[PDB]
Amino acid sequence: SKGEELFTGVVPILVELDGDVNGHKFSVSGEGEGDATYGKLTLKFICTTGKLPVPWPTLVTTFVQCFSRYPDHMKRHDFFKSAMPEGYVQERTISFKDDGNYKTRAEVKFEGDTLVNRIELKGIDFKEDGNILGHKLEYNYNSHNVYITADKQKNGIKANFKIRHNIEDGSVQLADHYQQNTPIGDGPVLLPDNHYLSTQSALSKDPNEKRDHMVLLQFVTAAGITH
Ligand SMILES: [Mg+2]
Ligand SMILES: [Mg+2]
Repeated sequence: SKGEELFTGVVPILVELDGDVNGHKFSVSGEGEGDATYGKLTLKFICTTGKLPVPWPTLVTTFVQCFSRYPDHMKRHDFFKSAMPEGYVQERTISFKDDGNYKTRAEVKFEGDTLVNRIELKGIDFKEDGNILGHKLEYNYNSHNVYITADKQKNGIKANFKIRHNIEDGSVQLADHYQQNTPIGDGPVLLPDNHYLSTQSALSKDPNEKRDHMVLLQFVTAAGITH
C-alpha cells in the first residue's frame, strides 16, 4: 500500500512540543529514527527552555505509533501507516489519578522524507507538590498495552490504556490515557478490528549532555489478532 511502503526502511524522526502545565511554559525538541520492520524507536529530547517543569517520563506517550511493528497478517489493521504521508491528528486526555490532567493535540505527518510529530500540550489541575510538579517520579518506564478500536465517523481510531509511572517511594502514579486519531489527507485509510500495541521503553541519559534531556529506546508490536 502507499502508506505502509514508506516505513520499510529506517526513517528519520523529529518531535517538537510546546507545553503549558499550571502556567509553566516550556518547549522540547527531539530527534532520532524509527525502523517499523522491528517495531523500533530511538529518540533524544532536549528541553530548550531550561529545566523541564514536569518529569520526563510523563511526556513519553505524547512524544509516533506508525513505527509499531504490525505483523504481516495484521497489515490490514494498521491505521497509522495508512494515513501517510498526509498524516493524522492525535488527541489525548491523560488523567493523572488524584492529580491534574494533560490535554494534547498533535499532528504526525511527513515533511519530505522525515516523519514529524508536532504537539501542543496543556496541563491543568496539578498539585504544586504532587508527584508531577514535585518531581517525585522515577526515571524509568513500564510496559503497557494500548487498546485500539475503530472510530468510523471520524474515519479514524480510538485508544484507551493505563500508563503506570513508578514513584520514588516505591508506589505508582497512574496516568489514564484516552486517545483519538483522525486522518488529515484524502487517501483511503484502514479502519482496524480491535487489537492492541504491546509496548516497552527504556530511558537513559547522555553523559555528555548538560541540557535537560531524555534518551528513549522503544519497541512496540501489534498483537491480539491471530489471522
Ligand atoms: Mg531546533
Ligand atoms: Mg475484520
